[PDB]
Amino acid sequence: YPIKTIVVLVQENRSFDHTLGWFKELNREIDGVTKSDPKSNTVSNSLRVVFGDQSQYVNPDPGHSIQDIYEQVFGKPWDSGKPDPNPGHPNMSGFAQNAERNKKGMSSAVMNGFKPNALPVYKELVQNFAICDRWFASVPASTQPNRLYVHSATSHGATSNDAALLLEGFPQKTIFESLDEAGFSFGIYYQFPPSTLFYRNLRKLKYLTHFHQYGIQFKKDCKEGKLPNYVVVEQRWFDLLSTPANDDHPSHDVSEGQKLVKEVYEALRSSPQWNEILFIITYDEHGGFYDHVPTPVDGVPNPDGILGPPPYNFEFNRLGVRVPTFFISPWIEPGTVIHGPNGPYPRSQYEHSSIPATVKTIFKLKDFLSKRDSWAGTFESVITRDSPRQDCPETLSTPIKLRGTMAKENAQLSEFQEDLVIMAAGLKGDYKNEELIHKLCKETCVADASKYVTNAFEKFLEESRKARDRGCDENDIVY
Amino acid sequence: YPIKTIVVLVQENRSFDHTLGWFKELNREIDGVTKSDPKSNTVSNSLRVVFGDQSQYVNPDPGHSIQDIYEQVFGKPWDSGKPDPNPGHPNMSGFAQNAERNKKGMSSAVMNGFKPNALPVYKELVQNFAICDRWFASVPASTQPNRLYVHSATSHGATSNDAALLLEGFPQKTIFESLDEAGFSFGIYYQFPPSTLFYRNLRKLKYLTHFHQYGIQFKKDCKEGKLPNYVVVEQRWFDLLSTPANDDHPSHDVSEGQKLVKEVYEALRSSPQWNEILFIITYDEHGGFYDHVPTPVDGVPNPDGILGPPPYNFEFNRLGVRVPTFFISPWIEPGTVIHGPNGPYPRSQYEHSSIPATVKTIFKLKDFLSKRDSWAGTFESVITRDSPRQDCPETLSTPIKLRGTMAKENAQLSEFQEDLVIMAAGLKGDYKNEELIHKLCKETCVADASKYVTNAFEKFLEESRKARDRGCDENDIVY
Ligand SMILES: [Ca+2]
Ligand SMILES: [Ca+2]
Repeated sequence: YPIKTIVVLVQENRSFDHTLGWFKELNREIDGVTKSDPKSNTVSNSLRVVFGDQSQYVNPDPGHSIQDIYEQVFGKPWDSGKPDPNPGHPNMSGFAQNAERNKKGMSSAVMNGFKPNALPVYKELVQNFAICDRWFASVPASTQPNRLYVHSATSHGATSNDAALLLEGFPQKTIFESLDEAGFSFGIYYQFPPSTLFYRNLRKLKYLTHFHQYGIQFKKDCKEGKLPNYVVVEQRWFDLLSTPANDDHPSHDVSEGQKLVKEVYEALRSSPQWNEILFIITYDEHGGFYDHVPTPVDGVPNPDGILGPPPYNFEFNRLGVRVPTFFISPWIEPGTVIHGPNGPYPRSQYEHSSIPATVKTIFKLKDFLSKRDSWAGTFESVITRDSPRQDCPETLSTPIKLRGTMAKENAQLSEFQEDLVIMAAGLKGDYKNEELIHKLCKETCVADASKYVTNAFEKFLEESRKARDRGCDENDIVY
Repeated sequence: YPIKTIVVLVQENRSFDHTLGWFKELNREIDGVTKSDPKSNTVSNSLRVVFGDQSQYVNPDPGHSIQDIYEQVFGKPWDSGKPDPNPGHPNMSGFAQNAERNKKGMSSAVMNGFKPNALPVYKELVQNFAICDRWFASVPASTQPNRLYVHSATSHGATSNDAALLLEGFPQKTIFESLDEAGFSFGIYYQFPPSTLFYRNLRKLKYLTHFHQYGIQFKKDCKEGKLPNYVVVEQRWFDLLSTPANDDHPSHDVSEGQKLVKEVYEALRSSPQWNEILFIITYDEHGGFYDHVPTPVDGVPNPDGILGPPPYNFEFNRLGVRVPTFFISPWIEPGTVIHGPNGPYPRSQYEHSSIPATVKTIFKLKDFLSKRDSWAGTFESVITRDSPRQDCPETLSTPIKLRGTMAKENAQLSEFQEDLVIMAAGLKGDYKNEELIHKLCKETCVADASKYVTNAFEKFLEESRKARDRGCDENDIVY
């Protein structure tokens, strides 16, 4: 098997239709959207909102909590006094209604997708490599549970961005540990204190050495062919005037995400390891933007038997919304579209747990991590060529600035930013300082919060390095 | 949509570079040629033949059979004992070598293009309307397969000018039938017994009424604004001293083709239907003249699953050579250059099948004819204006006649002329007559053969008229 290096990049809050649905103009096999027979949702006197291609580079932030996504997929709001966790008929009819409930007029942005030319990096990559148009988010919930699934095939009961749980760190076994036990290498290249540190086990001294600053190490390791077997690229989630976020989370400029993907792809393409690389791009969840494919509700297993917190008490028996997923490798036929899986079970689906599962399949790891990656589809069959393609694009099209626009910066911390701030302050003991934590979470600007997070993270790394130099046990966490 | 009338003219045997490559002087956006960084081919001690701009109005006849074009595109001769049908990436390095193989010294004419001033009509048109510099002939083969593709999106396995197959008529469904089934009108205006009667279905009594003599009917229907929805103009392929061929087929005077295009354009421009007209000019294939753009060999589908005849057993998995293609309409911006398509598939290309595919797209016909037009790019997006131009040229530059030159006329029948003679003789039963068909094909002058063809075709039309007057069924063919 030719794949010895697997790269993973997880962007933020975009549905498959919203991002790639108008790419059906460029490949009829893509389960996207059309203008002649368009998709639509109804807002309730009653209005029909048709799915169009007028998405802008800066968008409002639709609802993407478990309750919002419940309304989006089932077409009726959640009612904690009349809890209906398994209504049965996911018709994807509530996106516009939930959008209007969250913010008047937002159903326009929720029911819009991008023109392919507005995402030229994605245009070239889709036309030259592979995508999956049946890849669902692991959880019909927010950011962090899905991100936990990406590298652990579970969220350990989490259905929200509970900052206390993330500060404590999630204790489940990760794919990094499976790889390390099987004798394989891994590395996390971060542009900012990364979300993978929400895994408790990655905070051990033996695994902190696998973290490397992006910019110092990434392009270097690409150039000299020293990339590990499993490389994770983590980006910037704080949106500052001095440094824009590049994670595609709404209100952030998606052109910055295009630039990030361009840079990563071009670094991997010129690497001596290009002929042994499989590069996977996905989105943690759909961000509340519309998609027409009903979320699977049948035969979806709970990964570990842990239920979600009240009032929802989520059983993890239904998947999230379709997200854009890209497979990039010289061993892939250009223009390939992967649909649903063939096994390992009749109700198997492609989802975030497909990444550990497939990793387990490619490196012949002993065990699955949970019931989810044991049940999820594996996409190793996307590697079909007898020899690697030699005329893959070396440089991708440049994202171009719009004329006469103005840069943006959020006033209040987003949930991701607040999660990182609360983790930083729990490491520093400022969390037990009640008024300091309230000031940090509610009364500091985003630039100050980013500085606080970077300072706390650098301090934690300093302490871990000193502990490792003292001869402390490999397996200990510094705090 | 403003286009209600589509007019089509197909000239003979010119490559894009040979005809319009020096037009890059007039529009830098054209993927043509230059003198500072010129194209070249090698002839084997080795010689370098540089592409120049010294084409004359009368040229030798380069090789344009499937084997000749194989050598031209792949840079090595075909070998029926060592058949290598898919050798890989075409480098377009064999034009001069194949030219010298066919006739000593012919690489000069093959490696030459026209000065723009030598084609004034085209010049004006190119600067006042649109061209496509990524429009490939449907087949890397001779005349008739490509012409079959023009109006049917397939050649039904044909890769040669097999006169028996053309006499029998090709039975595939045509764009004419698609239009007639949807209630749309069509008309074929012929200056000579036309090549569209190589389609068997057009020989039915119900469709023979759609054929009109050009001199009688074309300018009349243009003036009275009674042009049907789909208009095909067919010209003269016999080159007589008393009546020159105007199809631009080599050894014929290209100035006559310029005159023909001028006449057709002026008849359409002064028509009341000018504001609803889209006029397409193309060439059936490249004639063996040089071009630098590699022929697409990836993702090209066989239209109907039929293989070419031995020894080549062509799979129809690679396209022919770039040809000049003009889009003319008051709704088109002047000086426009169309490149490759955007869909419907990642490896889609512009080719002759783009004409039916676009027709189906403009008139909203139910079905494509084959996999080719289902896959070919469509160019309805060339119609961009909000209102039709009013200052389009009313008359085009006159083509000048060089002083001191003499007229030309071939001795032996060309393959096109022999095809028409054999069709005429098969209709009359003269093909049964061995000695008489040998006499007609090898022993009669071109004027006598032209008269024979016209007589046979007029008597065929006479018998069809008599049959229709008997009350014969609409769908029958007279023989
Ligand atoms: Ca998210
Ligand atoms: Ca020809």
